Amino acid sequence: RFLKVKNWETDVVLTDTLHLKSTLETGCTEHICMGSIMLPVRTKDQLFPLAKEFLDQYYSSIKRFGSKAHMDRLEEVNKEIESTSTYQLKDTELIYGAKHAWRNASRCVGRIQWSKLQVFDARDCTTAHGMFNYICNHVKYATNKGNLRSAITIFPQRTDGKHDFRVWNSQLIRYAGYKQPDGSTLGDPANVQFTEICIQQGWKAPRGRFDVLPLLLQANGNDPELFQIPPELVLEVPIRHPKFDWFKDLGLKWYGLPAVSNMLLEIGGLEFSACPFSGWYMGTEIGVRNYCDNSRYNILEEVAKKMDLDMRKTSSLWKDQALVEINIAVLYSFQSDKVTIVDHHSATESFIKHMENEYRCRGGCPADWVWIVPPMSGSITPVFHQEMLNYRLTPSFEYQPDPWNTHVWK
Amino acid sequence: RFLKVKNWETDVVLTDTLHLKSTLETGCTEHICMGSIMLPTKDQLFPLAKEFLDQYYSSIKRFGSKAHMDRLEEVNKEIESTSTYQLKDTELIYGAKHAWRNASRCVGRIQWSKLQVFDARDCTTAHGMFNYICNHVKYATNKGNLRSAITIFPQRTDGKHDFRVWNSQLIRYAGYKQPDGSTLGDPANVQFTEICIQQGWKAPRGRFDVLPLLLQANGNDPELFQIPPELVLEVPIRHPKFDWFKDLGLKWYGLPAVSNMLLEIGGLEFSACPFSGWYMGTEIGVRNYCDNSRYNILEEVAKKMDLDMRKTSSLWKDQALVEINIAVLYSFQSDKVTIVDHHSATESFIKHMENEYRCRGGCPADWVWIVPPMSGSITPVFHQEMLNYRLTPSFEYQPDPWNTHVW
Ligand code: HEM
Ligand code: HEM
Ligand SMILES: Cc1cc(N)nc(C[C@H]2CNC[C@H]2NCCNCCc2cccc(F)c2)c1
Ligand SMILES: Cc1cc(N)nc(C[C@H]2CNC[C@H]2NCCNCCc2cccc(F)c2)c1
Ligand SMILES: C[C@H](O)[C@H](O)[C@H]1CNc2nc(N)[nH]c(=O)c2N1
Ligand SMILES: C[C@H](O)[C@H](O)[C@H]1CNc2nc(N)[nH]c(=O)c2N1
Ligand SMILES: [Zn+2]
Repeated sequence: RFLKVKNWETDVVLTDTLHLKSTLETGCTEHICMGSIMLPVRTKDQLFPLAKEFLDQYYSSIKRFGSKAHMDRLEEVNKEIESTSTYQLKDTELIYGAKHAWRNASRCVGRIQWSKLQVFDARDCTTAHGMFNYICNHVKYATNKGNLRSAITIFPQRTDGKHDFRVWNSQLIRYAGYKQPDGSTLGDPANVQFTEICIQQGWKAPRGRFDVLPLLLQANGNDPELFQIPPELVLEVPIRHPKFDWFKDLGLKWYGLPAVSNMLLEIGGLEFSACPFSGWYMGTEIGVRNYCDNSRYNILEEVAKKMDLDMRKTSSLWKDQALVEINIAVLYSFQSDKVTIVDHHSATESFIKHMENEYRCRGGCPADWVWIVPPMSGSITPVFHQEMLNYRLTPSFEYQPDPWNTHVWK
Repeated sequence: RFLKVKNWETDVVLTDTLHLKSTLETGCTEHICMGSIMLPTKDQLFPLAKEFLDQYYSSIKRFGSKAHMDRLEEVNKEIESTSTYQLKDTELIYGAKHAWRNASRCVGRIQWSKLQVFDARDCTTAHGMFNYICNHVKYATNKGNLRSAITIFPQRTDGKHDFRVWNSQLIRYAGYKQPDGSTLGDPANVQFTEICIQQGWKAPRGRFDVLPLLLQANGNDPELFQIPPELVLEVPIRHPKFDWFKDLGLKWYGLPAVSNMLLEIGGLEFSACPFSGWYMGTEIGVRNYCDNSRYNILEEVAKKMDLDMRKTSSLWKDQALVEINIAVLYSFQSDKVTIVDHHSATESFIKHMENEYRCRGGCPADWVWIVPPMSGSITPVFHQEMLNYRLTPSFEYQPDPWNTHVW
């Protein structure tokens, strides 16, 4: 069954056959669409089918489907599962798996880049100190002094779910949030709870507006351990504006490297609960969301005040005006310091080219419109006008509950 | 089976129960979300009629009363012999308001209960339709203090005798392809403009020509009519800060009046049912003015602001976009023509959702449509989870009648 998607700005119509490979469920029904909902131990039984599907895909991509090496590997994986209850991926299969999880990520606008991903195999890691070393090396490699490179570090897979490797941070680099007795927050309000956990575990908090959080790292189901990323490894960009000299005096900065560390990577039925990955920012992530969300740094008031915009009525669009200038400054700052960044026009335009290419050569590109359309200037980016089909392919990155909720303390 | 909806900015969680009353299908499956797709008999009528009548009588808090039953019999008597039935004035007004209440793509529904309904079911001709329409346009315009209205023509019978307004809105601007290869006026209306030419319209060939009405009664051939110019309130577009902005020659009409949809009440089909409210500013400044396939003015506007257009990363498009939208709001405000900005409209919609969850158990809403096309995340609806489902009574799209109608 073929499904059509239309771009309403160009009249380009595309045909999706890839959705027929989708197994996992969307949350939607014939009777209800959950498209705007944020979040809508395996048996040996279910594991070999999942292994088989994955390996069939892998061997098909390398043009060896049904070859002797394909049949033998299926055989070897079967036996390993029966004998040991799990299995180990080859290096080739891990790299392939990790790239495909990225390629399959519906909510990622940056996927044109999917095949250029540096994979760090951390499956020989045994301790939190070992994790910290792996992570520092990833941070250094990915940073590359501002010429950002995409990377993922993959720690050992789940076994019985009692011995998980977890990075407790949501991102490798994030700023502390501090809830004051007067109810105000200092620093990043999104990180209050995790900051509290870090302090509880013995972190001495500087209590500033931009304190880089420590890593809290869980190896082998053990209680997690604190580590401070070497600050010389943390590339930051102070934010200034090309025409507005007063912008610098707001005291804003951001870190160059976006590195998600709380997701779970599924490949051939196996579960890698610690698999931090990083790319580079789209400007709006910092300038719209991090700075301007009401529940985040919330700087709109202060910026419009300094711009002397009319703030007595929403209809002056003082908010929209400030929002643009803040985003201009973010991009100008990164560019000036030669730290890789992409504006939302360029990033969305390249996504459309990617998407079309994926249709022509793969039969589809699952894409989540709610997430792909940037959070400012939506309809002047070409994605707004693009019909998209959202469905779930494996390999995949999934959310997982925060470990402080599930972890059994020793 | 009962569903939670969360607002990620306020941590407010609402529980949706209304969705269990939904009948019609979304286009989604357990395998595939189609949330971003624009368009995804006697035995038949009576369930639909009963279902509707049941909700109507429950709403006037007289459910299971004899008057409720009495109505249920009489409808059933009528379907059995005429193969259709007629709505009472009360049922019609209620159905219309509820089709608005149920429109999951409308941010403006806080207003749903203040809708003036004009019953035009006694209309028989296109001239009749024209008169009803001019009266709607004038009542709704109200010299700039816009009021919500709907005019309802007779219902489908055998579907060979449909009433249709061929225009997509009562008021739109014409579109002309030129020898140049460029487009003059509204590119969205090129085809429809040609259809007007084809039937005798004399076109001024300007950027801003108000289209004529093309009205079909009783499934007869449609006829041309010019809305009296003095009934079409238009706003010239100027900037509170940029004196040069007037030289772009921009204007828009005050009355958004959707005229191509189909109103479904109790299984009955009202193929002509033009309705109108007032604009949210972004509809004009962002979509009408800035869509590449529309008036597409960003290039000119940026040139006049003397912004650096050498690279996307100066955000020159975004800068100009704010300005254009500031100009639309200022112009409507200075002329006292009702308009709402996207901050105010989305704030009011959040308050409306909260009301609907509280007093009705839910509110169907299409995030893709509800979130404005600029500054998405600085409006509160961006952070609001919404459940999308199809309730009846309902407004639906229907195929353009020229593809359908036989001459
Ligand atoms: C190369 C530059 C990249 C850019 C510009 C980019 C861009 C983005 C953006 C803007 C989002 C939405 C995030 C948000 O609004 O919270 C996103 C989500 C996502 N990206 Fe990418 N990305 C890049 C690289 C990568 C890499 C290397 C991976 C993994 C290998 C990845 C996987 C994902 C996933 C799984 C999501 C969804 C996250 C969630 O649901 O919270 N991206 N990306
Ligand atoms: C009173 C002020 C109103 C406001 C501010 C408003 C706002 C809007 C907006 C912004 C949209 C998105 C349209 C687009 O982006 O093309 C929309 C769609 C819609 N509105 Fe409302 N509206 C109002 C009155 C009404 C009334 C009176 C009705 C019906 C009686 C109505 C029914 C609808 C329907 C059915 C849609 C979906 C149209 C489509 O799918 O193309 N609106 N509205
Ligand atoms: C690898 C990469 C590159 C890039 N440019 N951008 C990214 C997303 C990161 C960075 N900027 C935002 C952050 N987003 C990742 C985490 N998102 C929270 C999702 C969430 C929240 C609550 C409930 C849910 F069900 C889901 C990753
Ligand atoms: C009543 C009212 C008030 C208001 N503010 N705004 C409105 C929507 C109107 C006006 N501004 C745009 C227009 N929207 C109605 C037409 N929308 C096109 C939808 C469409 C297109 C193509 C294929 C599809 F399947 C669907 C109505
Ligand atoms: C409720 C809504 O689904 C939620 O706020 C989503 C909307 N779109 C998004 N898109 C991106 N890229 N990132 C986000 O955090 C969100 N939030
Ligand atoms: C492809 C996508 O569904 C399409 O561009 C939609 C997106 N959201 C929209 N939202 C509104 N309010 N109006 C529109 O016309 C659209 N277009
Ligand atoms: Zn859906």
